[PDB]
Amino acid sequence: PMFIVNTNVPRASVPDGFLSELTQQLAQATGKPPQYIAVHVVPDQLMAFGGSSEPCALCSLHSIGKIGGAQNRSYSKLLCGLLAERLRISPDRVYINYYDMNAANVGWNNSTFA
Amino acid sequence: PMFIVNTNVPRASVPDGFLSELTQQLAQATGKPPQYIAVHVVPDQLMAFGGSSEPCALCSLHSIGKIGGAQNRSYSKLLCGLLAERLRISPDRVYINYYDMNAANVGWNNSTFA
Amino acid sequence: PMFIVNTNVPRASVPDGFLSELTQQLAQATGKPPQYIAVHVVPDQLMAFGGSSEPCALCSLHSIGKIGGAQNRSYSKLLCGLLAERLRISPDRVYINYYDMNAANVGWNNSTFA
Ligand SMILES: Cn1ccc2ccc(-c3cn(-c4ccc(O)c(F)c4)nn3)nc2c1=O
Ligand SMILES: Cn1ccc2ccc(-c3cn(-c4ccc(O)c(F)c4)nn3)nc2c1=O
Repeated sequence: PMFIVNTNVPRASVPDGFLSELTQQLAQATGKPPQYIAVHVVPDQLMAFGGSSEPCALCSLHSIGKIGGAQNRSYSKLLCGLLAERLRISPDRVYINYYDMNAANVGWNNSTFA
Repeated sequence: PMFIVNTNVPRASVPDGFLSELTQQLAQATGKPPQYIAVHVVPDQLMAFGGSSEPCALCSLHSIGKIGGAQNRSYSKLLCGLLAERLRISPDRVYINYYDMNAANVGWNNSTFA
Repeated sequence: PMFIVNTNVPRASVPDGFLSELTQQLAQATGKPPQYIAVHVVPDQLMAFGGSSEPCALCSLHSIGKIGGAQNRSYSKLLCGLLAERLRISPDRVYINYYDMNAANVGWNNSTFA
């Protein structure tokens, strides 16, 4: 899986260990080994949510499977929770796009997973 | 909705009011309250368009509904106009990926919209 | 088409002719005209792959057609090889998401490609 967060929160407010915690929590949440989890945190972004420049985040989670109605609610509770607690971002200022990728459409190690 | 602009135009050339202008214009274009519009502008990018490093933009608009053949042609005109006037980017150097997102694949406020 | 690379490799390790090389190689690989190929490289990113902060990349290729099982494996070999030779990133630490976009969902110069 691959989780990306873009945020206007400054780099110095991202706690040490944040990418490790995300790796670990997403491994548990998706059922995928942590070896397969990629994480990407982009701070200091020029962005707005509802025309306000208060802290916000735009995120995506791509996974081959493990995407759906109930699961995405669960990911959103987990991920909004972490962004609120570690980055101090209110949950109603977070968007997360979920993508169920077909294995044939995911390249890795000179090939694809199909 | 979620609107993102990646561009090689330097940060100093992005006007301070561009995010708010995009928010308002997108709110009218989509018929959605401004509070739910998120906008993200990423300047100083290392990019090329047609092999040229003249100013260009790679963009995306995510939305639950309000996406489709005719609406997207309308959006391209609105967004090329804004990018051309505010960022001085030629409209034939602008790409916009449109995404019609399922409500169950959009997380917000600890849940999804489904 | 549109090709993006996000990587933790430093800005200084990106060869000067890298954008041009990606443009030329993707034209050959997809058969699309080079005038319509956009490339985007984002270095110095805070990211982890498999819990590790060794060099990695998260990439995407959007195209109207020319996306499929066999082609994606060919693209992966081409692009992973380019990232290994030019950015010294191991292919086993690269993900590439492929997107077959509908022509009506790709905006360009005040319209779409539909
Ligand atoms: C009339 N009305 C009222 C409230 C509302 C509240 C929210 C939305 C809404 C939010 N998205 C959205 C945001 C980010 C994304 O990344 C994404 F894919 C989709 N699309 N629609 N729409 C409405 C709406 O249309
Ligand atoms: C023969 N011929 C002629 C003109 C042309 C003109 C344009 C394209 C074209 C553009 N995309 C594209 C760009 C950005 C995206 O973000 C995306 F999703 C898709 N894919 N194909 N193709 C052709 C083409 O194939």
